[PDB]
Amino acid sequence: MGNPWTEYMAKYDIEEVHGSGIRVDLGEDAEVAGTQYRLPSGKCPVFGKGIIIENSKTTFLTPVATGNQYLKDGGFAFPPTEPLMSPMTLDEMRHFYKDNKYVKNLDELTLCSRHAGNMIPDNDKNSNYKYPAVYDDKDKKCHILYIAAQENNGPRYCNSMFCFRPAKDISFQNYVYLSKNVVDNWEKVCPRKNLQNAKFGLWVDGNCEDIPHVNEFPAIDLFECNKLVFELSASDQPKQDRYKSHGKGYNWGNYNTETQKCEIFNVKPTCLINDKSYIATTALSHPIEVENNFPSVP
Amino acid sequence: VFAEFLPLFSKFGSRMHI
Amino acid sequence: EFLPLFS
Repeated sequence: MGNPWTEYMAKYDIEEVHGSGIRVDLGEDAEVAGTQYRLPSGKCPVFGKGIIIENSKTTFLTPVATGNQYLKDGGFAFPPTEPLMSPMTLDEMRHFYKDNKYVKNLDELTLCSRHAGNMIPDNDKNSNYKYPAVYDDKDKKCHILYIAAQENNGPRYCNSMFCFRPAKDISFQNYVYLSKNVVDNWEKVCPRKNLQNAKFGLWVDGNCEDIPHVNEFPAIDLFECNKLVFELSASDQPKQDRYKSHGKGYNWGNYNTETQKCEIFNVKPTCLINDKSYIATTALSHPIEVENNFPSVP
Repeated sequence: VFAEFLPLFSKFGSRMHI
Repeated sequence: EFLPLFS
């Protein structure tokens, strides 16, 4: 028979809806004054993602250090400008874009992405380079990230360039990592909340079958399972169309709350199985928020 | 040619006015 | 170092 889950499961086809790396998103190239740079290009927001700077006095949302201290000290965020472009609260962005009907009423995540995307590096009128952003969903503030790099942790170097890695840390729970490509309609086409009493499956001959091969990792709670899925997810950087994942990777997990097992897999799921012991998560999903009821499929 | 890190620039533009 | 914005 025909699959009734099609429309519902569309947001879980990560390769199609996001289409780039999750752990490290560097799915496009852009130019600044003749030089090419790799930059984020995922279409979905990444809930709970931040950057851990190894052996640092501050967090990544601290502005970049200046002059020769750039990339040694400070954080990743845009330095103070005249007028101040970053950080910008939700209210300040809506006021700043008040003359633009296409931007002023965008949802907060899309607005933060468009605001970051308005900054031209070096005022190079030919540049297509668009800074990513971090939205703090608790304080309702948009932080433009000056640094688009997400991982620098080779055993080699890790006074000199700082070492860092992407992560879903408990302190990043209200942060949302945004590429320049974050879609207007993310709420309808992208994952956010984890699915309580649901297990991802594969639709075969009129029935939702279990994922036939999973990679089992132990996890004390849902947050730790989401951290694990994130760590193993699509990455546009080899861990420490060149290295472009295009959204391919271990982006899905079925968390068994009873056996404390995070069952990680790398193919798109095509249906849901109602199972009281499970929570269905993705690398993109919020690390804590759950959708309380199993969906009613017509 | 590609570079790993973007230089810290002194000035910036705005696309906001289309 | 303070950065200005231009149109």
